[PDB]
Amino acid sequence: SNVVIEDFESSLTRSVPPLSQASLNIPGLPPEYLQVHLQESPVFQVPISKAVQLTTNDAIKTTLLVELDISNTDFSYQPGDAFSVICPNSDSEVQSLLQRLQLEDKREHCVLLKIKADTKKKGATLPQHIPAGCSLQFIFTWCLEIRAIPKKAFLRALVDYTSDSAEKRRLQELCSKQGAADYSRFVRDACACLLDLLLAFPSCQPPLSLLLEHLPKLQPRPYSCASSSLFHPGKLHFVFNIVEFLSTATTEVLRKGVCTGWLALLVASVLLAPKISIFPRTTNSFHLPDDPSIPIIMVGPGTGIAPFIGFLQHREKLQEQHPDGNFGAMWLFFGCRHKDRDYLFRKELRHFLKHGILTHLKVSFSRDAPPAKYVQDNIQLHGQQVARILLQENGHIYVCGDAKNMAKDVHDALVQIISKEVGVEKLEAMKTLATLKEEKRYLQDIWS
Repeated sequence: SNVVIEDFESSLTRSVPPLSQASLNIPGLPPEYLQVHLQESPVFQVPISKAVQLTTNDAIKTTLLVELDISNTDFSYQPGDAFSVICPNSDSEVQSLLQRLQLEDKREHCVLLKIKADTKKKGATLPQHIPAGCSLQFIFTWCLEIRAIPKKAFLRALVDYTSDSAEKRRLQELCSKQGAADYSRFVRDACACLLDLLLAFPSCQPPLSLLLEHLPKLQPRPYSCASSSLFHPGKLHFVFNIVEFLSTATTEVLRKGVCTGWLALLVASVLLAPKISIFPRTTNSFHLPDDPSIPIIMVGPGTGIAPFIGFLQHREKLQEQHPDGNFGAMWLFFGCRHKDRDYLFRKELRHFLKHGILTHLKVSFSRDAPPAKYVQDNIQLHGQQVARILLQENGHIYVCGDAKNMAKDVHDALVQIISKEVGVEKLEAMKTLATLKEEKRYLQDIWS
């Protein structure tokens, strides 16, 4: 059976009218500046000691808990801290890209970089994220975000290395004024990366120097500390969903995130310890109050629960040291899709409640058939207690998780709560929350 495409079908490689017949306003070509020669020749490395799948096998998103052994380091952390993980690109992706650039057989050559004597770029400097003299393999694996969506100026540069007339034309369309919609749809929304484009435009043969002028730094990914060193001394836990998304890939439907895809591969045999390189974030503010008598409210749907597991572990240990202490209330608003699939830490939370560490637990299930569906609905149902904690009892509220929408939804809920509870106008309520934030009693750790 043949792949047969009808005349009306547009795609990354094919426009339809009007764009296909349009006069193009094409951006100016970026001035090349890099000269490449291929020469033949406070970071902590910590083992992964444990990994646990927290979700059922049929959960739409797979959530993992990973334990790192920090015992042979001088690394320290407090609950709510974040740290950065240094991750590589997929070996298969790096191989495919080097193969496509006809560079696979030079993968062990050292990349020596200079500025071209004859460049028309002012202020041209060597990219700081490409270590001078490292192997091509090393640079593609560890230094370059090969997943990055090519900008219009990168597409513009690739026009000049594309020999097929229709393919060159399509790339002109994709970087032009007139091709804005097609770029947004077929490149940006589609999450297309360089390899995807080069496979889609087989006649595009760009030089390595051009890639190194456009591919950005491969950034480390931060994770939140999901444990207390009081509770698991010498260990550090973190929790993450494996990211999976639809892309331009022709032979694969879902692509995994760079860091979470790698972590999942690393821990397969632990689920000869695998090791990863991490480093602390110098500033961290998402912390328990110094005064343990102060009541707190934690709002952490899905994996946003992560730092709060660390807060609760910390308080368990603090309480063990000092029974009879004046310890403030601890409220958790947790949300997930299905009680029977992704109710993270269900047993541990039960433990915290049983022992009087967690004062109140309010869990919402957004996809179970019927009741509060999201954390914001449950917060509203307990508005009186929430208002009193924040406004009469000097309390703090913490909101963590991947959605910025979640953060806005929680915010708007609190606005409604303060208006109704104190009986002030929506505007005074909004300014109260802003003053709460200014005083560091309303804290956010938002992940996207």
